[PDB]
Amino acid sequence: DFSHVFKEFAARGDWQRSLRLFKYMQRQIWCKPNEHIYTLMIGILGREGLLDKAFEIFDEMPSHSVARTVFSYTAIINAYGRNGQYGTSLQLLEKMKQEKIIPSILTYNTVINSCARGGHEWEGLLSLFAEMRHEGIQPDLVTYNTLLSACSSRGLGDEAEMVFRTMNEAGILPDVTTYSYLVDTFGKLGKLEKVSELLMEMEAGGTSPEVTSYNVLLEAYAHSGSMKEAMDVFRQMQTAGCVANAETYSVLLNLYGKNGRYDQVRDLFLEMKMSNTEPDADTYNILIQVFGEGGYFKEVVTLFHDMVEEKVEPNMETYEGLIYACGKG
Repeated sequence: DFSHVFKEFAARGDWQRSLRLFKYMQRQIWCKPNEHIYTLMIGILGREGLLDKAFEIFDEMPSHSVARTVFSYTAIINAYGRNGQYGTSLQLLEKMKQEKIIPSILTYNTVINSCARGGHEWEGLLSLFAEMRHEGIQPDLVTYNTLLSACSSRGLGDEAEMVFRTMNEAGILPDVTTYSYLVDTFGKLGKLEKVSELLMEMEAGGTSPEVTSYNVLLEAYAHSGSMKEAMDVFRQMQTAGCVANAETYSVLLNLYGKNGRYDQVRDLFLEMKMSNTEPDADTYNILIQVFGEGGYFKEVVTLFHDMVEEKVEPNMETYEGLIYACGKG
């Protein structure tokens, strides 16, 4: 009953009430707190930023005859890494290793994430991974995603290529997370052929490519300036069958608009209208502005008349573009 109350207080943010209840139960013989209650209190203190209170509660465990486990060390390492203290997490891991405490896969993943977030070199992450592998670590799906994101955070071109190839060459690849991380890594160094490769691996892996992943691929293709690759990514998103909003349609309009023909953009709008894509007022403002600069002052007026019935609240940009088209025509 005490653990459930502590979990409810942590989910509700009642750190003060939880600390008061813990301090009251510490003096009660019939309600002595166990290691689980201490870990819950430490987590509730760390979630609110009470590092000093959490450290005091962890230190008072030996005076209260409370057993210490790898869970407390992992929670401390995670709390240290959440503030960018990679050195503190490394020191805590070294102290746990010196204390004959066998680290787990979760602790190693948390240490790697803290080192990646704190700005540590890729050599340190590689050494930590080698030490974990030499200690018989257990790989996991979230652990694989974090290991793939590590080399991406490294920022090196070779590191990005290794992050992209770790899922492919090893034969074990996640559905969306690892593919998205590898695509984001390849985008920085430059994905000459990995842009379509990540989308193909995500699609033919056994699960349809997510709308978010296909939209990210289309945005990466548009950022590079490849109109053909963006059209291919849009066609792949449409063929995949995943529920996609008009974000890719707006991206295509911004790109077709760059071309200025805006015939592809017009098609994107018609495709959004037919496939019941989520209409966006920002996309309307963007498309209208591009169309207005091109001409179509009457088409802009018709679009405004249609949006009047569409019950879409306008904005500064939409009204400004409409009145600019009206003044120019």
